[PDB]
Amino acid sequence: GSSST
Amino acid sequence: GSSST
Amino acid sequence: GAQVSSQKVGAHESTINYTTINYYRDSASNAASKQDFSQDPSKFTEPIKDVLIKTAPMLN
Amino acid sequence: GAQVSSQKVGAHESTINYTTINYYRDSASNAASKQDFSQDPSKFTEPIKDVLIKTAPMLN
Amino acid sequence: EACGYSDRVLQLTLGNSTITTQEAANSVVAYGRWPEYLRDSEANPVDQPTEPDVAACRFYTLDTVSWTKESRGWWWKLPDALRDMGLFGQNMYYHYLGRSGYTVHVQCNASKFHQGALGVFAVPEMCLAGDSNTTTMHTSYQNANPGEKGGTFTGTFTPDNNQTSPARRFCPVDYLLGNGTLLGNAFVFPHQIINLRTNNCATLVLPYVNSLSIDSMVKHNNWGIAILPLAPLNFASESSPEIPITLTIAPMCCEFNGLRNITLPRLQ
Amino acid sequence: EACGYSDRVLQLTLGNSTITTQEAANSVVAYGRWPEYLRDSEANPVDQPTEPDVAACRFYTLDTVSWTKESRGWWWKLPDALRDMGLFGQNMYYHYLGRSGYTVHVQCNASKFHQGALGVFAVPEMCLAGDSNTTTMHTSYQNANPGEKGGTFTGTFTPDNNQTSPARRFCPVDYLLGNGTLLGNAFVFPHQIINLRTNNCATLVLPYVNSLSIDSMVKHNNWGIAILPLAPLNFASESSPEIPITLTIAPMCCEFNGLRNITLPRLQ
Amino acid sequence: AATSRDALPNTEASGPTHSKEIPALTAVETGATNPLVPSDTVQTRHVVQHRSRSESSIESFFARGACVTIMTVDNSASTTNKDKLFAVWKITYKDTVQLRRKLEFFTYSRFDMELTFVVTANFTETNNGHALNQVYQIMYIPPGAPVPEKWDDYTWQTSSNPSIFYTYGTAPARISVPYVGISNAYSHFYDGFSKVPLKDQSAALGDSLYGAASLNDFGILAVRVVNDHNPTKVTSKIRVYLKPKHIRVWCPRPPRAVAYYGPGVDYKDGTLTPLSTKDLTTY
Ligand SMILES: CCCCCCCCCCCCC/C=C\[C@H](O)[C@H](N)CO
Ligand SMILES: *C(=O)CCCCCCCCCCCCC
Ligand SMILES: *C(=O)CCCCCCCCCCCCC
Repeated sequence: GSSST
Repeated sequence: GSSST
Repeated sequence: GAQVSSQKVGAHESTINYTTINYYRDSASNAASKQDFSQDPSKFTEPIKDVLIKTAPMLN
Repeated sequence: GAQVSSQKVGAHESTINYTTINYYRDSASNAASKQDFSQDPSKFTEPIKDVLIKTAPMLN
Repeated sequence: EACGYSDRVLQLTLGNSTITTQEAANSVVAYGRWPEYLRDSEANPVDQPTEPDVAACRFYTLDTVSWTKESRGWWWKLPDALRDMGLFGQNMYYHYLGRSGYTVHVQCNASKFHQGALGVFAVPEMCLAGDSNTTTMHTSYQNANPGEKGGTFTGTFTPDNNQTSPARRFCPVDYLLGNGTLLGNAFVFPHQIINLRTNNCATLVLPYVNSLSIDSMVKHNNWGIAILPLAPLNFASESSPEIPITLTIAPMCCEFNGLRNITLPRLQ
Repeated sequence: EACGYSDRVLQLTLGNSTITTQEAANSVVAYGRWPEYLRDSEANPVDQPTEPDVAACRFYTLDTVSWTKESRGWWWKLPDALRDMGLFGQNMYYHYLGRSGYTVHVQCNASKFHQGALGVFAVPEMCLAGDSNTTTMHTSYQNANPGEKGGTFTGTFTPDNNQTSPARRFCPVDYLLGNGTLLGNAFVFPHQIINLRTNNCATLVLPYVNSLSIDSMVKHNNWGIAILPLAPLNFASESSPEIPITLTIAPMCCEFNGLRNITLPRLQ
Repeated sequence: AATSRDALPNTEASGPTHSKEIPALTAVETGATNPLVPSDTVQTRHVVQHRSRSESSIESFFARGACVTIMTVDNSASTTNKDKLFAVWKITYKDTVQLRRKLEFFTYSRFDMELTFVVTANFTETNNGHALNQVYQIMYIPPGAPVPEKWDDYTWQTSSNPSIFYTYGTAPARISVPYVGISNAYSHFYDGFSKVPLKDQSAALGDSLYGAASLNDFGILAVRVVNDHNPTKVTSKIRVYLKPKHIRVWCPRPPRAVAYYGPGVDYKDGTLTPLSTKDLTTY
């Protein structure tokens, strides 16, 4: 879905 | 939606 | 319908991924996944009826 | 498979973000993240066997 | 230490050999990496390695050279300088592959009335420039590899003009570090300085460095040792002072792969 | 074994070397003792030993000799026969002390129509008799130590009569085992027989045997290999048959003490 | 965990001093650089440091495309003493100087290669006769694959070699290449030879170039105009731009101080004086 760094 | 391999 | 898979990362700068969406109804239109399998060579390298034990005499 | 990271905002008009999606299987095709690390210079600036204390005599 | 221990006084022991010094300026470990054997996760040739341990990882002393007012500098290559050193050299020429780290100990004492300073540099891949301006990359194997005598630097580039029978040797100009870069910057390489008022030796511990885990020691040199007078020798008012410089070097954690008959190189 | 395993078919692997055989008569381990490194409780020189492991503990093949109707026998000494064999020989001459065990594999094939039998004996301290009847114990170092060529037995004692310049060599008479004892009793030493109808090789695994834990390999030989025709070579009705005999020997568990400069012996 | 864009350390305020602590005295013989900061030798104020080293990270230092070669091709009628011109180039960063100098601050490197191709064409002769839009084929020929001898021979089929068919006047072409070295890193310097000269061998037979390792390190690019020829002549140039992405570097070196003179570290007489006159006591 989504990775958030 | 999404498949993840 | 998005497909998310991991890249095998070679030179480096967690798992890096990439996304794929099929745009067409016909599977023939799809790109190649390159997610392929391997198999043992045996059907070509050991096609003999009686299993070979390599430490044993091949002829007995 | 979207990757969301923050920008270091320089001139201004909360955290502003940007999105990245990898389109290819090979990590070599990817853009550079620029999310890089720093390290201490020591292996080049203090390569000595006995740790240097700067207030102390370097030779003792 | 209150029990006498000093940065200036060291003892090094490898195999059946010991070095003592009473005037060191600490010692250097190149890039902070101590020598190691090749790890399984980085291994490449699959045959059982040969590890000669104390038979080869011991201090070998090379031929002593002489430092004078006219000295421009000296150079050596590793493993080349050790190719004829006891069982290290034997193990080297019997195998296709070899890797090794080193303790390099440069020795030069004088007196409180002498002055001068040697920059001692260990350079990974110390490629040196040739003598020709009609051809590039043409220094012969024989001239590239002096063995223990090493070579020297010069203050002047002087091109080989015999085109019939070219010298095929290096022409390493000192302020260009023999490679077209400025000597004042050689301090980014692991180094020590023998400044005669301060210390009488330099000690460099070198890891095996290469773009491979193991390689041909006979085809390829991993490290270069360059010694240059940063401040010239001087003593009292003598016009012609001289003091000796001695190199003692020990292989460390060396291992060899690909055993066969011994290599007999064309060295002259 | 019901999966084919046989007493006659063996594979031996030491270092980068493998021997196969399809006609063995089992193999022998001398005095039931397999080779071992020197244990701390039996140790004597205190310096760190050199243990070359695969670099020296591998199969070396000596020069092939020829068996004929007139052959009286051949002999070799260990470690002498291996003194010029790769890194084993190097390690041997660089150190004062050395100890080693061995796998000895004697090779000799023929055909179902040939006949003959070689007794292959490994003798601890195989002292051989000299050629003189005016002097005793006078065989020179050079003649005592043939290196890989070995020596031979004779059916006749023939005394050296040149007193001006004595031959100073052995005169080893076959039925006296070259040492004044009867050959028929040599079977109390560890042995095998190559009887051509039965087998085409002999394999002897020898421990280091000595009255010391370690000794001078250059001054002293621990084992002697004696090969004698117990039943002579014969084939069809040929007057002059010949078949080759090859020795391949591997050092096992060898270690060396007392490293210095290399020994350069007077061998001629 | 410290990142390239993190701010550098704050200056801490510091006052007068009178002690046995001697930061200022040191000994460069040891091989170390004295790690001093202004508060070690002067009085300082507190400053909150905002500056970062973001633009000098190895990646940011190299994150630019650099021209490494110019290839010339034409689209002319092949005639008995001269054929239609196709170009062949041995891949390297050493034909130009700027990227070479930057890479050579280091001994070894690893990176993914981004190649961008800028293509330009022109008429060479006066006739008012025209040409139609050209398509170019850029074929990568890895060491071992057959090199083209003619603009139209069988090798341009490319069943296995990667090729780019570039259309004139469209966006500059671009492909990526993984780290393809046969070693664990690319060697910017190789102090050695590819052959050992043996004594039992002739000198000629044991000879090789100093500092060269694999003869054809990376192979060739072969470029051609795919179009048949026009009555009028058109010449084209393919400018190749190399950017090292995802890069790592080891063992720093002093930069090239005198002009490059070939693929090795050699230098030419007459080029060895980089420094200019300046008096010791003149600002
Ligand atoms: C259709 C276009 C395909 C282009 C394919 C190019 C593949 C070859 C990549 C070459 C890698 C060159 C790396 C640079 C040089 C080396 O670092 C040094 N000279 C030492 O190894
Ligand atoms: C599964 O695909 C659900 C998510 C949809 C994500 C956005 C799709 C991007 C545009 C695809 C257009 C359709 C192509 C025929
Ligand atoms: C993770 O990526 C799940 C969300 C998908 C978001 C839309 C993707 C946008 C189009 C990408 C096409 C695929 C590229 C090969």
